[PDB]
Amino acid sequence: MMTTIAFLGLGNMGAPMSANLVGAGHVVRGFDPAPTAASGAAAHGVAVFRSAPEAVAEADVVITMLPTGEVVRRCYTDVLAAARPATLFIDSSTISVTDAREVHALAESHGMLQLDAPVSGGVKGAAAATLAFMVGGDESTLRRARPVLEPMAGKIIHCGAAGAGQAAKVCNNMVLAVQQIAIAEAFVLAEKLGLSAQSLFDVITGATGNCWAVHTNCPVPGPVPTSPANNDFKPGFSTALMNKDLGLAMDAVAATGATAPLGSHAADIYAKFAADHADLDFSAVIHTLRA
Amino acid sequence: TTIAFLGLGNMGAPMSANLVGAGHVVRGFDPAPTAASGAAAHGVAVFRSAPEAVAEADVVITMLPTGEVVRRCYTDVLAAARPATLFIDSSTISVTDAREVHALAESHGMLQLDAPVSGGVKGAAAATLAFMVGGDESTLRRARPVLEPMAGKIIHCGAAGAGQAAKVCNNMVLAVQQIAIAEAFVLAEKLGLSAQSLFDVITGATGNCWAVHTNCPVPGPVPTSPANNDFKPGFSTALMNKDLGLAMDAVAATGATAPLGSHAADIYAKFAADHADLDFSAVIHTLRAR
Ligand SMILES: NC(=O)c1ccc[n+]([C@@H]2O[C@H](COP(=O)([O-])OP(=O)(O)OC[C@H]3O[C@@H](n4cnc5c(N)ncnc54)[C@H](O)[C@@H]3O)[C@@H](O)[C@H]2O)c1
Ligand SMILES: NC(=O)c1ccc[n+]([C@@H]2O[C@H](COP(=O)([O-])OP(=O)(O)OC[C@H]3O[C@@H](n4cnc5c(N)ncnc54)[C@H](O)[C@@H]3O)[C@@H](O)[C@H]2O)c1
Ligand SMILES: C[C@@H](CCC(=O)O)C(=O)O
Repeated sequence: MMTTIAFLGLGNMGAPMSANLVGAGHVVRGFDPAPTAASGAAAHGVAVFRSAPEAVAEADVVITMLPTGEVVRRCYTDVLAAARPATLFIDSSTISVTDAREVHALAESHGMLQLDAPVSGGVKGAAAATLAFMVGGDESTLRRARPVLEPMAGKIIHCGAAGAGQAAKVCNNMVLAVQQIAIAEAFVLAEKLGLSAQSLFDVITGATGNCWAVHTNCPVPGPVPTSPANNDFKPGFSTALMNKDLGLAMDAVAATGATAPLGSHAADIYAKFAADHADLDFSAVIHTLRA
Repeated sequence: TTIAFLGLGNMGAPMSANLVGAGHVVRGFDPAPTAASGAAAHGVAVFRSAPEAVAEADVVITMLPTGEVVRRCYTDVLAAARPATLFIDSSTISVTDAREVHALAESHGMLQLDAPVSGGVKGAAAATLAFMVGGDESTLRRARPVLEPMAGKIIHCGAAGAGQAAKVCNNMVLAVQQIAIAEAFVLAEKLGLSAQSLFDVITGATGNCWAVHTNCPVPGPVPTSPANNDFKPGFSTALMNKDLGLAMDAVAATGATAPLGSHAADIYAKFAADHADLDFSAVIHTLRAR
């Protein structure tokens, strides 16, 4: 065994992430207050503990993979004094840039190294060890973190100072939401103009409007058989998750005083769509555009 | 092949020169003397009226500003044309006007394509224009030898109107992507994320598109992008505003819902009132107006 890693949050992402660490030869000290999550992690080789302070107590690294910034803040407030001095904390939760910098500052005030390393790839990315880690913090701290991150990761990219990981991801996902609606709008307009879906696909994908939202995640069935449109809009990337990321994008915009017209319009659209269609893929927003 | 070329402006001139360069007999007409003179300089036999230029032609190409002008041109010249003369409209006009002129042309025993272009004056001179073609496939096959000399890319979009539909749908997406990318870069700046960091991430992730990887609206990440060169077009706000207007005509006509597309249209219409002469990526610096 190489490093002793505490993992806090063994959910849909945390469990397959923790399993890959166990496979790579690490001792993984898990905690999750949902007992079903803890059991599933235990089955794949994680040492499950009674409380989060117990898990972090004998750990060289501490990964958190949690729902929100409020949960990360409270987790940190609980566990930081329990951890040994100069333990490496890695938050791979998707939280706000304001929260990330608060919890980063908190971790350093307790004498701990701290990175924000939010991920893209979903549960499939998590299990196959192909997640993109977008890291913020010190360059030396990331260098120390790499042997832990590499067995979970397809790509590791340093974004800047603390919170830059969260900033990088939330800017990209804001763009992605806008693209996904914009592509849906185009396909529906083509439909009404008598332009075939296959033809619009071939044009856009060979021209300047090409992007992942069309080439991989095509919102009409046919042109890309692997896309969610061909499987009843089963995620994939859920509307619930995109709505959450767009909430954090709107938080970032509100915090900075920025102006993002189309990003905010996309946030308003997905917020309404999430109310009734949270369980569908975010490409399904196309359904709002048909009378 | 003898070719009538009607509209010898910024696009029509270099296109016609390329056809002369490929061994075609190009007959021309433009109501601007400077346009006609400069066309005559590179081998086009200019004529005093459009019906005159059309008379001895196997093919008739229009590169004109609007649908009203293409419609009027067609009615001025269709009687002067021989039967089975191939008409190609490379003007960018609405899908409604495109299908109207197609029907009108084929009623006179002509073969007609809509075939608008992407690539600008740069692509027109270099002969790398992307023709997106609506019409019959056998009519496109006949058109290929004429199109090849002006084109780097030729794509059959469908029946009459599909060419105009395909272009306007893609450029609507482009306008939205260009603004979305510009929002991402100023949000990143205010969050203390460098331009180069944001560029590296987005270009290797789901958000990647031409609007960032080639037309990056901040200077540095892509040295050749207009942002590094006082926002010299490139692809102007004036022309993007022109293409979005046509998208809104299409949305109005079909009764389509296109909120982001329509929002991009409003932004660029307002932006074109101040900065029509700048590249459409310059929209980044008019965001604080909203
Ligand atoms: N699933 C995806 O598609 C996806 C993709 C990218 C990013 N993310 C992000 O990853 C994060 C987690 O995602 P998930 O799908 O695993 O969420 P999840 O709800 O499945 O898992 C979160 C887990 O954290 C546990 N938890 C709560 N408080 C805790 C504490 N104090 N200590 C230890 N554990 C605690 C919960 O019981 C739960 O099991 C989220 O922030 C999400 O935005 C998810
Ligand atoms: N310039 C570009 O970057 C570009 C790129 C792609 C497509 N387009 C499209 O191509 C079309 C024309 O582009 P342009 O840049 O050459 O415009 P332009 O204004 O430079 O040229 C149009 C020419 O047509 C002439 N004209 C007007 N009425 C006429 C008639 N009845 N018969 C013959 N000629 C007539 C005008 O005098 C003018 O010289 C437009 O619809 C535009 O949207 C332009
Ligand atoms: C558009 C056509 C011709 C290209 C060219 O002439 O360079 C082709 O690519 O097949």
